[PDB]
Amino acid sequence: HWGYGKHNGPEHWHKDFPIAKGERQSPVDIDTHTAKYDPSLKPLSVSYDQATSLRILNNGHAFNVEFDDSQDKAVLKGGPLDGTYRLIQFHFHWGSLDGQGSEHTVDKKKYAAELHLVHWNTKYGDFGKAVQQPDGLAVLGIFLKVGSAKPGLQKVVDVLDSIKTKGKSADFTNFDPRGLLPESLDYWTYPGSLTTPPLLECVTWIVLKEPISVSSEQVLKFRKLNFNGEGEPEELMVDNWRPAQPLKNRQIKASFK
Ligand SMILES: [Zn+2]
Repeated sequence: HWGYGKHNGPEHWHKDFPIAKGERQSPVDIDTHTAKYDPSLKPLSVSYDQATSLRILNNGHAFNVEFDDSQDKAVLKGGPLDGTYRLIQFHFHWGSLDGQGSEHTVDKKKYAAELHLVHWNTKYGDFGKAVQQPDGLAVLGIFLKVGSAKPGLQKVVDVLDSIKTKGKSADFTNFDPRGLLPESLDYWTYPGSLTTPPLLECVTWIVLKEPISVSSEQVLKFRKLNFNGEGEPEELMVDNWRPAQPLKNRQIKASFK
């Protein structure tokens, strides 16, 4: 019964998931004055031309746009990564107000929302085995600010009414996730965790420096989603973000000077 409410939010998660107080928890604050350029990094390779989206699902915590991950169709490689990571889903975290909603922060700045493109390392055969490994996942994180509309997000926004409540899903084929990326692929990277229970420490984070802009109308439609199931009291799906966690014995590396 974890969530983001008044009595089950992030500060309670440790009771059922003790790794919430672990050594490699996410998100973190990205201090641009201490992150160091790493010349050993590569450019990222984002290969989404063959991506096959399937479905969108309201899981009661966010919504996931799900992909066919049974072949190397949409993969992330390069950067800090060894091997090939397949896109399984993306989702967002967002606020009730434009001044909060992101999970990572940059010099303590909160963005309006954050996009997570979740990928798993093909050497481990399936997602569920990957999350048991320190290098099982690679999550591409992208900040959202409110400004101009993002055209490539509109198809997502216009299906949200069909998945208002927990447990609803809808067909979601032929969505191109390239329409969610900013121009630059400059990034910060560090080792961390899933940001929801079970909070497993299996993630290579790759957080893009350049945010994307979404419109106030787009964000407002996200804020009409519900945490609750149909026929239950309405609880708006807002403020579904975990705050920054202690960096501990980690370094954040930058791909750019
Ligand atoms: Zn996430």
